[PDB]
Amino acid sequence: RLAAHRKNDDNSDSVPFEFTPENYKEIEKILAKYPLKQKRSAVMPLLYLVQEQNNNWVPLSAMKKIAKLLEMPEIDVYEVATFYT
Amino acid sequence: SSWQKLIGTNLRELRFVFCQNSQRSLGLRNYIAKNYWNLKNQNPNFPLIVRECEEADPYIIARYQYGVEKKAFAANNNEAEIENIIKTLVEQSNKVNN
Amino acid sequence: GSEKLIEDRPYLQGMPYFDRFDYVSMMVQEHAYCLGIESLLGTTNYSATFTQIRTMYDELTRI
Amino acid sequence: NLNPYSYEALKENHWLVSDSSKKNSEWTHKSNAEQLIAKVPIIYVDSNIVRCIGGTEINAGHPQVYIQLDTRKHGTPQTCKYCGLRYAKKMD
Amino acid sequence: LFRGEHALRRYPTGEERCIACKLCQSACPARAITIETEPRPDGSRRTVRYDIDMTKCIYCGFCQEACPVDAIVEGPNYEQTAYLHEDLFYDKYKLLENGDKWEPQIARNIEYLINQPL
Amino acid sequence: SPLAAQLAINGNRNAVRYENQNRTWTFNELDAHTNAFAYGLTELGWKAGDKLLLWVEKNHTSEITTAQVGAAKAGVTLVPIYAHSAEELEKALNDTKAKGLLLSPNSKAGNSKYIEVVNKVIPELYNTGRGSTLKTKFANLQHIIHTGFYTFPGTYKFRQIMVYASKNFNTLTLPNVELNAPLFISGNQTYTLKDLISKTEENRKTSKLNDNTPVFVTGDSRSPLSFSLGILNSLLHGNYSVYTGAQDLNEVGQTIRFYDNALLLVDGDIVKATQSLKH
Amino acid sequence: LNRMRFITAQRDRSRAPWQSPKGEGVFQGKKLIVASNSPFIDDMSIRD
Amino acid sequence: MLLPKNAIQSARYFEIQKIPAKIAKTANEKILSVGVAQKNNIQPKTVTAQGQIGFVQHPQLDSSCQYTQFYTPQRRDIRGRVARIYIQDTNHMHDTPQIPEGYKWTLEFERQAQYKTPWMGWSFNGDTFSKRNHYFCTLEDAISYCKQMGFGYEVSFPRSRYHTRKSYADNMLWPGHDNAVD
Amino acid sequence: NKQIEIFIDGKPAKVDDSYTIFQACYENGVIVPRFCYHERLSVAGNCRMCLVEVENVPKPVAACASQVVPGMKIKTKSEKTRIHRGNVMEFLLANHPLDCPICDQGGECDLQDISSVYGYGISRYNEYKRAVEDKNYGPLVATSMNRCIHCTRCVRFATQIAGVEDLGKTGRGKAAEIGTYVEKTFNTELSGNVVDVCPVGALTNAPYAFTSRPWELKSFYTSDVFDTLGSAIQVDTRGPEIMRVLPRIHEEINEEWISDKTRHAFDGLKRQRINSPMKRSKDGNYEDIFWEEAIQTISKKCLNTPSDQIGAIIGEFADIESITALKDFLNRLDVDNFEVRQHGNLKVSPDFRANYLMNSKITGVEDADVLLLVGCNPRYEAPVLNARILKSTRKNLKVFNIGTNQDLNYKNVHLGNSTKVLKEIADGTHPFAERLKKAKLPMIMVGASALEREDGAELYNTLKVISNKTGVISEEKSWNGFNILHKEMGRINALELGINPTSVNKNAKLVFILGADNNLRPEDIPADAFVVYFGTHGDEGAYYADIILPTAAYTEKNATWVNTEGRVQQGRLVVMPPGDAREDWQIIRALSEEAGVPLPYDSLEELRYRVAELAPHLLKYDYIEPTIFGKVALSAQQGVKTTLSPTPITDYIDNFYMTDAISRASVTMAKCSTAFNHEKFSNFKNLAK
Amino acid sequence: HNIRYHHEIHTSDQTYHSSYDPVGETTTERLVRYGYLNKDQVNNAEAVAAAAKEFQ
Ligand code: SF4
Ligand code: SF4
Ligand code: SF4
Ligand code: SF4
Ligand code: FES
Ligand SMILES: [Zn+2]
Repeated sequence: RLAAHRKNDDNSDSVPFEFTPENYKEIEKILAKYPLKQKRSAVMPLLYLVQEQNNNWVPLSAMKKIAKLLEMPEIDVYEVATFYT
Repeated sequence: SSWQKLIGTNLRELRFVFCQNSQRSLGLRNYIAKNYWNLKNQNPNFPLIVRECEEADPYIIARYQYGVEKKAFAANNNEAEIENIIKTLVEQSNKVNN
Repeated sequence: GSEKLIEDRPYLQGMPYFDRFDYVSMMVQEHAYCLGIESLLGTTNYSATFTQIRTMYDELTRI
Repeated sequence: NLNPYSYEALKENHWLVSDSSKKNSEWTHKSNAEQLIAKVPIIYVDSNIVRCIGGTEINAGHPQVYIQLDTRKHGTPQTCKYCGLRYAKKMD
Repeated sequence: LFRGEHALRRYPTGEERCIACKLCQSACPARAITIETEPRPDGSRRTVRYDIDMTKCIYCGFCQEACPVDAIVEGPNYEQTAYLHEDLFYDKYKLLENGDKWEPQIARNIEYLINQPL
Repeated sequence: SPLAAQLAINGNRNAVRYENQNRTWTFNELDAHTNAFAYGLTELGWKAGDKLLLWVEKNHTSEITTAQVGAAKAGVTLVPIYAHSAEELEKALNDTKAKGLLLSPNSKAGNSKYIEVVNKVIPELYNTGRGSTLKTKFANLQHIIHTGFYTFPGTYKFRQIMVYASKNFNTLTLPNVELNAPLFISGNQTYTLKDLISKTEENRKTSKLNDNTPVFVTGDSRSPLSFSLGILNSLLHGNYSVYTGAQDLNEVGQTIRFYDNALLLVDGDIVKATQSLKH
Repeated sequence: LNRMRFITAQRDRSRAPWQSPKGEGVFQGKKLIVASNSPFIDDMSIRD
Repeated sequence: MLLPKNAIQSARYFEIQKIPAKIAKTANEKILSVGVAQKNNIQPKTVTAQGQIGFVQHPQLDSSCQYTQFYTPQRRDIRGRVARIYIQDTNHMHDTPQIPEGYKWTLEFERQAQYKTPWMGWSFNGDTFSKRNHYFCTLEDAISYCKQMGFGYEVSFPRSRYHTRKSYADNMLWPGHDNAVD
Repeated sequence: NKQIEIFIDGKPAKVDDSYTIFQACYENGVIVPRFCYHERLSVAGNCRMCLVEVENVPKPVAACASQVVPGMKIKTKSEKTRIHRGNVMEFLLANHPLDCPICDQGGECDLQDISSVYGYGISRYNEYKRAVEDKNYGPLVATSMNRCIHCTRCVRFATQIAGVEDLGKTGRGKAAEIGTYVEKTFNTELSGNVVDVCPVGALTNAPYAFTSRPWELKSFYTSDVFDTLGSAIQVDTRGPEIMRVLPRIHEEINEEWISDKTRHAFDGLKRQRINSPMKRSKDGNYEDIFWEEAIQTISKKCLNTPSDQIGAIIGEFADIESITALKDFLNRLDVDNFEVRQHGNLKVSPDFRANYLMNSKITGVEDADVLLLVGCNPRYEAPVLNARILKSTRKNLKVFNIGTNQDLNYKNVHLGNSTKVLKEIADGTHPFAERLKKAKLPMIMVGASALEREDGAELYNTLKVISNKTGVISEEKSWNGFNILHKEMGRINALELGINPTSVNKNAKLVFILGADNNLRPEDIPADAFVVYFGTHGDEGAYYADIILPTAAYTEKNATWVNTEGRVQQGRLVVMPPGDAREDWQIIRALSEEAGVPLPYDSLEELRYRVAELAPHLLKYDYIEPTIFGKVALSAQQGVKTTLSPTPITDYIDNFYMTDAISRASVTMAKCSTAFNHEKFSNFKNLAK
Repeated sequence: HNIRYHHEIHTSDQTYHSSYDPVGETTTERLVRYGYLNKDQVNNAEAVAAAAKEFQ
């Protein structure tokens, strides 16, 4: 729906979002699919894991954490999230 | 030598306007390039400005007290001629100041 | 100085200057200006031609 | 209430110092139209997109403009870019 | 269609109809309309000064013809004789008062004119 | 390295989130900040045993944690300053003889600010030359680190002091961290790295703290207990540290509600305490 | 009766004069000590 | 007609291209005569559209100025001014204007005075000349107009945009091997 | 392969094989409508206005995205091309909000320009239009997302030109959001380029919002003085009031982008300015007096005062004319010192232009390969120079720093922040020595504030020894990478004019501030000195002077500035100075005449002749004269002291929005400092880059 | 719904230019003026034929 992050406190930056160790361990195999020079190609698996482990709701804090892991812009992460339904 | 040493006490500024690619300024350019270090060392507090233009007329200006201008043409002047001009301009201060 | 006055203004900006040129006949001058503009534009006022209002206004101005 | 030229005030009124008494604008703009329009209340609209023309018919007011009533924050009204009327969401 | 006294119209709520589009100033054939506009305290696009030099204003109604929000109008007021050439230089407040005095007949004329193509 | 457990474990798990600064710092981020601060201190000639007098005011919680990490990594002594008067600051500096003095410039020192009170104590900073070492009356005072936005005469910025060393062209070598090195001097008590680790472990055993248990430390971060329950435990066990410097109790409660079971290091006049998890 | 205010406002649009001191005041050396009157507040100078 | 056919003499008269050298005629000019000599020796001898360094030629009040039309009994200051000649291209706000700019070199004389008459706060210029800048097809034409009007020239050459390799294939360039890069 | 042959509307044309179809059209003077492709931005098929009908081709091809094929025939004037362009324009105009009367793009909108020229003529989509709310990005970028055509211009410019990563395409379908995902401001020292990059009224200059239309603005091309580069700009004005400023295409200075200060600090002269000379009483009262009385009092005081007790401080707003005028006024009075301050003095002799200016110039950054910065913060100092440095760093550049950790958009290695690293490099036992030796093109850049430190001459000697030893000025390759980042055009002109900054008077009974209002302490001037301030806006010098002589601003005088790369800029006198302010050269000449030593200066031509007698290189406008004595000027010397203190090296700028008198007197700059200072303030290094 | 033909495709903008050399200009004179025949190389049959062929 809204292409811009709605002013909801439930998806605010204060939401605590930390990946599980199993999700952290699962990231080892996903990153090996794409070259180390392009780790942003794992953004789709990262978003899938986030949606799986966050009650089918991707927090903005989770997106920020993914961007920190992926070494890619947070704007790019948000755009990739919104581009897909 | 002694005239180079007395420059700090004779005048207030020494300006060398020349042309980088001119034969008339070739002698002045060579004289400025070769002996720049000696005057810069012996008189470290003396303003010694150097400027170059594509078609400048070579002028060595001695500026004495009260802003007294002593521009002298050095176009097609040999290194000995440049040294003589420097000695003369560094010696006219007493006449110019008084 | 109507010449320079029109020349220093846009095409529509100099429109009423034609009325002041021919004070008694302000419609004929305006019609001439419109026809000249159309000729410069290479077209013709289809609606004005079909409505015959140009002819009626020219006849009224002449009268 | 908040002092003008504050950071919060600049963020709120689009980097402008809003005048509450409206006399400052009534002198600067030489018309009390600011306060006269401020006398209007806030209107709740069901649709997330509204068509505002400042009047009743086409060319009877201002050109039609489409305003998005559904924003990131619920209940945030928007004043018309063509008229002084402001419209807000019906519920949120 | 009588192009009478120049006046500033407004929306029925009384808010200024002028949207500071500069169309009137770019359309005054003699540049007789002068506008000085800055963002309003509320943020509206309104002018701080709106002047019409009747000494240089032809009362042509071109500003009304090209008005974008039906702000500049030509009210039926024709008895605008002025004993002072300085007083003849109408301004924003004067135009607003003139529109306030003759808004009703102006409203009827506007409705009839809009109904012509409607 | 004692602080490299969570760093060598994952390197991507979050270490501390400065709620007062809305900034989240990972373990790698904290390690890099500590390395940059230590390199800046060592390159500035701050050898072992140099004393750093802390005059910042709570709100620079992330700055406090970074400075503590940089001091611990290099091995210098840190003494917090609780000066509320010009005479108090002068006495503290004279007794401490600190090599450096870090102050929040905008922090209020009674009627004046911290920087104003320091300048009243030290007039030589006004006459300090550009790119020149200051010549003050104090015997051992050599560095002034301001946390303000402007550049104060006779002082340097915390950002300008730290230098982020590279992997290839770096030349400054960081001395190895030793456990016995004193790192905290609070309340006239000298705290070593071993003492801090023991205090952290004993408090975790005494407050029923697990490996995955966030600690939300609000208000004052100058307390050694707050340091133990904040960045020290995270460097030990990887717990999520939430810095809430100058944060209201209601806001801290809302933030804890955003969490599930967090130990709330509640701010007070006394050293920061701890409470039960969750609400 | 108030053309002076309008003239001052028009001039202040692009030629607003500098508010110099008027009367007696402190002097820190040759610099007359007077406080600025900018409505905006520098938050970076007063923040924690 | 911005660039005339320089391969033939019909591009412009060589007299129009030449720049008059300043000769000391005032007391101050006689005082700093060596400066005038330097300004004459170092300045470009010819004025062309293909020039690179901006150059100023002082007002030549001589027989060439016979075609001046602004030396009125009540106005004796216009035919002594120096205007600036530059290529005024299109603004950066829009890239495809309705009336494209950059096809005629604009010569503009600086505004003498601009003040607000307080009767209505209305802008007014003390010098009715220089109200609008003029446009010339060729730099030689502008120089001839300035000399005929006896007005000094401050000619500045325009700085255009360099030709750049444009291709959508650059949007997907291959970075390279990771191990080779490291 | 070398010269392909195409037919544009039946006209044979020899073009390059790698150029695009739009490139060939623009080269052949064929104007092709476009809305997304920018020649300095990434090539994309976002717009379809470049879709052109080519002979023997099935569908229209985006000319900006399509290259020239040998033998291709482009019928741009064909009815098929006209129909395709009309269809594209009609599709584009489907959702454009009817906001032309209420949008700043009116009169200069490429949308309306294409609609009137390449459009259909009428609209036929009779349905309610989609709407999206605008964003809030600060007082520099005015957001109108309703007219945002999602042209990706903002995203491309931010990612590729500015280097900041905050713009992207959010959503899909007909509701894609042309803006940031989260609510924040765009503070990247190039916010004025965002408005100039939006093809529609989506991004506009908020300070200039609703100011006027292009139909009422008079634009004059000049050069800036706010930044050391002096990038060319065009100032648009309406009557006595200056409206705004826009960047000018200058590939040799700053391409087509300018900093926010150059964009927004022009308003500082509209308030808090000095319009009349005022006498400051012993009680501090400022009383306006006739310029004759002030000039006579100043001349009488100068005549009575001794020649050894007169000093001055040169202002940043000093041109070559004013500098030469002050120098001559002092020299005629037997004075030989042009400096009154002893703290914060640039330790560079005005002897050599090679050592007094950056020998690598602006294009050197792309030309040089390994760049070593020392005490330079290119982001705050010069957004254009920083952007060029980042563009070079993207391709084949290595960047090292020996100062504080800055937050440049590109990655720059940090060797250190104190003089220890510099000393190690000078000794030659440093890892960076091998990298400098291996560099094909080396360059060293040091800030003027860093060079003005107490160990200023010592640091200069160390840097010169390093450059001679490393090869920054290498005659074998004829490459001179030694560069200096000046911070005052007035100081640069003083260096070029032969006025020694080191000649500082210890005690002076006369203090003249020629527009100087920064880096001034109340104790640096003795209290028993007659003080005058020849300035425009009164912040510090107005308080510190017994007399105030109003002067002309940079736009109020035809001034000569020296861009530190070596460029002569003739900044035109756009508008008259306010009140009764007299020209600085005029004031100096009048004072000299009243002081019994009149200068032979009656006109600007005579002043220029005198300057040519002084310095011939200043007479060639818009030119960088080569220096054939570069290595001699930068030759290593034995016995020169280079002892360096161990204190850290810093960058002078703290708030980019407030650095000068006009900047502090600019309400737009005040709002910029109020909003973006706390947002962009951080004492921790950003490893994320 | 017919917005394709709002703008006129045909306009009365056809222009024609007719150029004629001097009526009294001789064929040899025309060749000399055009440069095909040298000014001095006149009254020679071969040269005149060559110049005429070149002009044609
Ligand atoms: S056309 Fe109407 S709305 Fe636009 S500026 Fe003129 S009076 Fe105002
Ligand atoms: S009625 Fe005509 S002349 Fe008068 S202000 Fe309007 S457009 Fe101008
Ligand atoms: S960008 Fe603004 S001016 Fe341009 S077409 Fe859209 S609404 Fe009209
Ligand atoms: S906001 Fe403007 S610049 Fe950005 S994508 Fe939309 S049209 Fe392009
Ligand atoms: S502008 Fe040419 S393809 Fe988009
Ligand atoms: Zn409306």
